[PDB]
Parts: sequence; structure tokens; C-alpha cells
Amino acid sequence: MRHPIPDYLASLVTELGAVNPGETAQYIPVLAEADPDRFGIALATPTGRLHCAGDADVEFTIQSASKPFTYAAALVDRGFAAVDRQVGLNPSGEAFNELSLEAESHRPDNAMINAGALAVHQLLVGPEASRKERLDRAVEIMSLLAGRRLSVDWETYESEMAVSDRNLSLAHMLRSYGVLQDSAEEIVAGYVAQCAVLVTVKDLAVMGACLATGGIHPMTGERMLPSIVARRVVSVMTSSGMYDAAGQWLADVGIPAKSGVAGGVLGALPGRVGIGVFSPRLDEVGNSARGVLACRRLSEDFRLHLMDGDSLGGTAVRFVEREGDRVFLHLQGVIRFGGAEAVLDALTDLRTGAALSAATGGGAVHEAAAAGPIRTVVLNLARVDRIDDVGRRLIAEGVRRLQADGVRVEVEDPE
Amino acid sequence: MRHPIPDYLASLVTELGAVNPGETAQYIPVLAEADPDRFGIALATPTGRLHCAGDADVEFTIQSASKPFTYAAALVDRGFAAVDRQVGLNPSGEAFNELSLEAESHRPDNAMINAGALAVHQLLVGPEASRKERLDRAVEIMSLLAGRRLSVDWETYESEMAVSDRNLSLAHMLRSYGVLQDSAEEIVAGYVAQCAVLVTVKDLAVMGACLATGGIHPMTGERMLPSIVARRVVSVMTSSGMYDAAGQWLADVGIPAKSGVAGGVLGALPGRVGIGVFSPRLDEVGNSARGVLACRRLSEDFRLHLMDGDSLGGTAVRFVEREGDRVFLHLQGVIRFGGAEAVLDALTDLRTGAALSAATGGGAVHEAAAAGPIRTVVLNLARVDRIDDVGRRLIAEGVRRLQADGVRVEVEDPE
Repeated sequence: MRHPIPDYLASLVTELGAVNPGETAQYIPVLAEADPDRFGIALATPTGRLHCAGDADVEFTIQSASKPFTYAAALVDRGFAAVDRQVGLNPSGEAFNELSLEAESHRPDNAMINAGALAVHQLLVGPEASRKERLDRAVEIMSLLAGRRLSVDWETYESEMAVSDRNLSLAHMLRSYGVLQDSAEEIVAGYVAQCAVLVTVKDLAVMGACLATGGIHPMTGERMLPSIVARRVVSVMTSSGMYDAAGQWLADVGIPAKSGVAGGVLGALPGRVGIGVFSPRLDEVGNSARGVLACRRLSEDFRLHLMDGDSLGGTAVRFVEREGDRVFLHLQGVIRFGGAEAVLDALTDLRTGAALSAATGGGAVHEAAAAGPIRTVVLNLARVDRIDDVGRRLIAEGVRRLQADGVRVEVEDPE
Repeated sequence: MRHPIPDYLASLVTELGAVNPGETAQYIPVLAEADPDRFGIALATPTGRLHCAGDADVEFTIQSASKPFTYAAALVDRGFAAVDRQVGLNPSGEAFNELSLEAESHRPDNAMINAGALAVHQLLVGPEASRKERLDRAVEIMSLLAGRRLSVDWETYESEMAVSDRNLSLAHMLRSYGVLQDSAEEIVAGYVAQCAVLVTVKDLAVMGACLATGGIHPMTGERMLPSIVARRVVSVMTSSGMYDAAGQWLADVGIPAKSGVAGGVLGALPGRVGIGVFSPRLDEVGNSARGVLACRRLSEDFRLHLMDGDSLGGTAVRFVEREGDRVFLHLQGVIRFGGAEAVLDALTDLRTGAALSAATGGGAVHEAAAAGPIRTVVLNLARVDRIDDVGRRLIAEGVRRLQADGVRVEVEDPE
């Protein structure tokens, strides 16, 4: 059959496509003269599906939406300590206030604002890295998450450089406070090239999906980033992505995102989807008017929100059977604290010493109390996709306390 | 056997219990002279389990941690429009700045700060509600989520009233801007009594759990609040609960929470747990020193964080079987967009016109491609706990497109 989501997307494109308020970034001709009658959107899932509609295959410079990816590369290349000493985690407007540097021992507020992005670029490969290395590293992280080699639009780059006095102001002030070690010109050029990286709505969706999964690429299943790093990135996207409008945005949209002045909007909702949107015209605060409106629509219509209780929970326990002397407990899904906690409940509801469930979501945990004594328990993990360190330790300890009850425990774990 | 979580909690209490930095709220004798050598913690799960340790059964006034619950009651009693016109969604420090009222058409920044909490109390039952009704309503919402009738500590109340000049300042300024209609004294007294509601660490955990589940009480399974309301409440807890430290808190702890000056800390992580913590001494910014540190520990040790990709996803599809002519697709868990989306993939991977999975978390969606033509599909929902409107519509549309393929579809749905 035909998947309905791509259809929902086409509707939305047609709906919101009816109008085209605002205007394109006027500070440079390349963006000032860009065709405004363009509108695309993409939704990449964890499993690897990519739904889209409209101009979702049209390239445009990523601009600010590049900031979370370089942030991820910096945290990976230098570790949290080195990065947190140069970049804060406080939300704020893009407007620069010197008192903010003198504050919290000299460091821009966050990686989402330009001052922070400059500091992040400065930190890209290492203290002795060259300009070319940091630029390549920025292109590399973005390409790795997109799953294809990306190009830099040098035309937009040069156009931007001719009017980079502001970013130069920020860079020099950062140098003054010891946040930048290389030259203002060098760091600004690197950041400007970084923003000139070309991407389509589909790429942003895929890149967003890597972040939504905790660092796993949805198309290949390879871990591109550590989960803690991906977690920090989406965290700052949420608290600072939409600047001083972040609070209202978290509440009313609930989707961590970041817009770019070329018209692209990046979205990343943990555990659910990667979002890419494209629409040139910006609203009064510089965000893609339709891009931002499209995120708001998806949120409301699909009832998608960071505050959703969409967790495995008790469903971690596929089922529990008591054939006679032994008990068979099967697990499944992505097991972390929530699922592991439920498993511990199952092991405890046995005596080695319905409606409520469904009403909440305890899965087959209730089948534990329902299930001659019990001399052996079999934990089958065949249906379990993966388990984080926490889950492993909780279940490991759970198995340990079973034996302590003089109960035989066999863990059938194919892979 | 013995559940390990309560044991983890005991360790933590002993660990963090080793020291007791800071001091008790000195503004009133009742809190100034309270016994500082007290420390408890509780973790209530969605299914209905309640783990705890230390002084988790010792009552104390809820203070500020009452703000999200009255916020929930106001949104329920008056609807979003009526509340959003009097209360913003912008994070900020507790320090009052008049320009903030003149801003965004006269309304305090958010429900977590005192000015906002006063406006919320003002909105409690209705425009013609009496003082006694609004106070009862505040006690009622809190009792309903705790699952027991709560009492007001009138001794703490009176003690607070003798030094309520500041809250009176806020209330009068709000009246000046038309945010309050009743008298300053009346609204402040209501808010002060509201803060004097007595709770234990276990109650906060349970109350937090109601919010974590989207409004469902974990002990009975009854819906106490609409999901959108519970969602708005946790949203504001996250963006404003920790005031100007919210960004750093989201990133490093990732648990929406709110502390009270009596030493209580409330936590609510969607889909996973309700947190209650108690420890009298406050740090330099007025938060429970150990309470806040205990939340930070749970986050790091259990790897619990709002940015976790802990979702049902493809696990929504329990399994897919092709006996011969017909296909049997079984669903399970809490189905919302994420799970429903996966189901649509299953229905589409059939022709009516492994490692990658586990690597991500597609569950048994892959069994769709793996599964003479196909004349009938059976959707069994017996194992599905519940499904939100979005999921229902997506699956409803999915079934509709199957038939459109001239495929027989039977939905076995016991309950």
C-alpha cells in the first residue's frame, strides 16, 4: 500500500504553501535574491524511513542549523570539560552583551548563539589544528550524519565575508576574554564557511534523526556519536535553539529545533523523528516563517512533543509463562532504566522467598504475580534490540538476587 | 526477591547523607528552627511502584513545589486561553522587574515564579470564586494527585503571613496591571496557605508520577488530568523550574523539577518516574542542597534524562506471521505517533499492490517484508494497553488503505 505520512506532508505543504509571509535574508544578494517560492519538508524515522514532500530535495546553505553539529564534533574531539570552559549552557538572545562574558568566568552563553558558535569552531579538532582541518572537520561531522559528502557554497561564503563586521566584533571580544586563541578573521572565516555547507530538507531530517536516536545513524545503524554528546546537543537545542522564545517554543511545539537564515529548520525529537524543513522567507525574528509554522503543525497534528510519555516501560516484558516448575520470562525492545526497572518488578513479583496495567502501560509485568515452587528462571533476550549499561547492570543484579534465592537462572542470549 | 532500586536509594541517602551543607530557610522560625538532620527520597513509577529510603515519610510544607499543581488546576478550570492571558511561558529569575509586566501585554513571565503563582491562584476556580473555594481547590488538586487528603500547616501559614511584604508587593503590582482582580491580601493569603500544604517525599513522588504519565494516576489508573495540561506543566517545569539555571539544569540533569524552601524537591520525567526528595538545608540560591544533588545523582547513575530515546517505536509490532494466505499482525504497548508510524510501515512492507532493526529499535517491523498473495490481514490489539487519538486515526487510515487494495482486514479488539 501507500504510506500515509508522505501524504500528510503533501497536504501540509499545500496548506501552509497557500501563503508566503515575511522576506528572505536581505543582508546578502545570494540570499536576498533567492527564489522565495520554494517549500519542502522531511521526516526521518529511527528505523530508517524518510517521508517528504515539496522542495525537500533542494539544496540551500545550512547557516545556523550547523551549530549543533559542530558542537557535537567539538564535544567529541575535546571532551566536555574543554568545551564547557569556553561555552556556557544558558539561553539568551542573539544580541551581544559584554557583561555576559565577564559572567561565569569568560564564556559565551551557549552554542546556539553566534558568539558561542565561534568559540565552538575554535575548539573543533584541537589547540594545534589548522584552519583547513577545522573546516574539513565541520564538513565531516555534517556529512557523516547526513550520510553523504556535503559541499560548501563558496559563492555564499564570499558574499557573507564581505559583510562579516558583526561576527568579527564578536570574535575580537571573545579573543579579548581569552575564549579565542587564533585570529578573529580566521575563526570567522571558518564559521562562515561552515554556515555555507549545502544541505537539503532531507539531509536535515536525517541529521536530526541521528540526534533523535542518541547518536545512531537511522540508515545504517552505526553509532555516529556517543549518546551523552547527542543528549547534550538536543538539550541545548531545546533551551536555546529558539533564543528568548525557547520557553514558549518548548511548551507550544515541544520539538527541539534550530532555524537558519537561508530558510532551513532542523528538528530532533528524541526517540521519534528527525525533521528537515525548507522555506526561504523569515519572520520578524529571523526564523523561517513556514519552517517554524510547519514544526508547530506537526507537533499539534501528530501530537508529538518532548513531554510525551512514549516509553517502553512494562512492555519490556514480552510475556511470562509458568509451564510447571520453571518460569520463562521474555524481554524485548530498547532496554534502559525504564524497561529494566519493569523487568526487576517481574523478577520480584515471583515468590523466591490486568486492568491497572493497561490503564498505565505495565505490559506483561502483571503476568509475574499470576505465574509447586520455582527452581529455575529463563531470561530470553532474543527479542531485545539493545540494552544500555544501566539496564545491563540492573538486570545483572536482578539475576544475581535470583540465584541468591537458590533459584536456577539461565540467560538465553543468542547475540 | 528484594527489589534493588530501594537499595540504590538507601545507598544514595547514606552517601549524600554524609554531609549537610547550607542552611534552612531563615526568614521564619518554623523553617529556621526545623530539624536539619533529615533526608528522604522516593521514586514512583508509572505502573504504580513506590521505592524510597530515609525520611521519605516525613511531612513538610510543599511551598513552591505547589506551583505546578495549581497551574494544572487553573488550566483545567479555565482553559488555556484564560490562563495564558495572565501567565507567560518565559523563564526568568525570581527577582521582579516591572518592565516584564509591561512586556507581552501585562503578565508575569511564568507560573514557577511568585508573581506568576499569584496570578495562577487568582485564576483557580473561576472569576466569581471565593477565597475558601480557591484554597480548597488548591488542596484538592494536590490531594487528588497524591491520592490522599492533605492538610494545611496553619502554623507555618501564620508565620509566613507576618512577613509577606514581598508577595504583597508582587500582588499589588499585578493588580495595577490588571493581572489580579481581587485584593492583594486575599490572593497572597491564598497562595501562602497553598504553600503550607503538608506533603512527604512519597507524595511528591506520586504527584510527580501523575505528571510523568500524562495525567494518569499510577496507583489507580484513573486520568486525573488531560494529557495536554500535564504536558504544559512539565514543559514549564523544565524551562522555568530552576529559574535562570534552567538551561544548565536541563543539560546536566535533564529531569524537570521544582524545589521548595522547606526542603522538598519535586521531579517529573515523562514516561519514566515521579521523584520526591526531602532535605531542609538550602544552597546559595534557595534550593534544597541535597535534594538538588540527589536529582543530579539519579540522573547520572540511572542515565535518566529528558533527552533519552526511550520510545516504543517499532516494538509496537509484537510480531508478524504468514501462515499461508493470511497475515497476522499483533500490536502492543502504548501506541501514539511513534508506535503507530511503525505499524504503518508494517502494513506498507507487505505487497498489496534484521540487524538494522535491532541496531536501531524497529522491533518486529522487519517481519513485514519477510512475510500465493495476501487476501486478509488480522490486526490483534489484545496486547495493546492504549492508543491516543493520533494513533487511532493513523491505524484507522492504515486499515482503510488495506481494504482499498482489496485486502480483507479483521481487527480483533477484545476491549
